Amino acid sequence: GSHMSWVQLAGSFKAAGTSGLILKRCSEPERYCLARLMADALRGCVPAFHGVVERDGESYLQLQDLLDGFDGPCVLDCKMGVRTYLEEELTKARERPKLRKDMYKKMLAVDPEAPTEEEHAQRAVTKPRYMQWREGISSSTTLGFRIEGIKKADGSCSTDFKTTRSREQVLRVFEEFVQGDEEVLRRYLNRLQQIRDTLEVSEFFRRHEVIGSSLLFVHDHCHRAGVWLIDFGKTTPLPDGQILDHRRPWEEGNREDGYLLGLDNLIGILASLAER
Ligand SMILES: Nc1ncnc2c1ncn2[C@@H]1O[C@H](COP(=O)(O)OP(=O)(O)OP(=O)(O)O)[C@@H](O)[C@H]1O
Ligand SMILES: O=P(O)(O)O[C@@H]1[C@H](O)[C@@H](O)[C@@H](OP(=O)(O)O)[C@H](OP(=O)(O)O)[C@H]1O
Ligand SMILES: [Mn+2]
Repeated sequence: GSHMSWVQLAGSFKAAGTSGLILKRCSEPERYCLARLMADALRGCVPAFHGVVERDGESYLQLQDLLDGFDGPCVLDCKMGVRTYLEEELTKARERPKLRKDMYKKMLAVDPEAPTEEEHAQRAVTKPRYMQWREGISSSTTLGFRIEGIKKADGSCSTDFKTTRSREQVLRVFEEFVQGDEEVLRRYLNRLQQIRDTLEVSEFFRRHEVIGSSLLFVHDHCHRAGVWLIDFGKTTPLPDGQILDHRRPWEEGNREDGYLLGLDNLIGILASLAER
């Protein structure tokens, strides 16, 4: 039905006036991206963007609610890329680090030996360091994506995936998510194949570094299934008509995100699951 229904039953999102719409807090990178995307090959692969509206003296993107077509939708959010932070974050952590004490606590929680003697003494870490560690204990570094969360229309949710890393561990999460619905799985794979084809010819995609974006998988008990790209908050245009291949390894300076390495691996896992 609607994402705000799930928010209620379960805060960067707000109920929209119009049926089948949702409001997301406006950010300049994301607004720029969605405007370009409505004119791009990737138009059909992203939520419809209708413009910006003011609500309580605040800027919101008016988006298609992707859950609107579904009867009690199941949702899985997959963070795409081998890298999950911008290169400019490495620069700022070198010249002027913002010691994040929150990121220290989670890291200790998951691995006590993970922080350095100095990080322990600071009780704090830089964002890039926290983000790189998260990439290595999840599937991000090796497969180029990670499962972030599953939501169900009752209000039910799990984000308990920070150590889901192996190909088989990831397959077992998708196995449990689709619950033996062969039609949903087939529809997911058909949609991902058609998304890969669109990305490989997209003018937007070859000209932009896509960091921190997700693939949202949505299905219901009527076997309806959809996948969309979301979250263009960290998607930045390359300078002077430079382009990325989105498969080759990331080395500081080359701005590569491994986005299609992730999608290739994600398609392979779903095709493997379909043959079980
Ligand atoms: N257009 C949409 N329609 C329906 N649900 C959506 C839509 N966009 C986002 N969502 C829901 O909101 C969640 C968060 O989306 P998104 O990543 O864009 O926001 P964010 O505030 O940047 O979050 P994060 O910091 O986790 O990346 C999605 O995983 C999904 O459950
Ligand atoms: O999921 P987590 O392990 O909790 O980490 C969070 C997650 O990677 C994203 O939500 C990041 O936002 P993004 O950099 O805009 O994508 C958060 O970044 P901050 O807003 O905290 O700086 C980070 O905290
Ligand atoms: Mn985000």
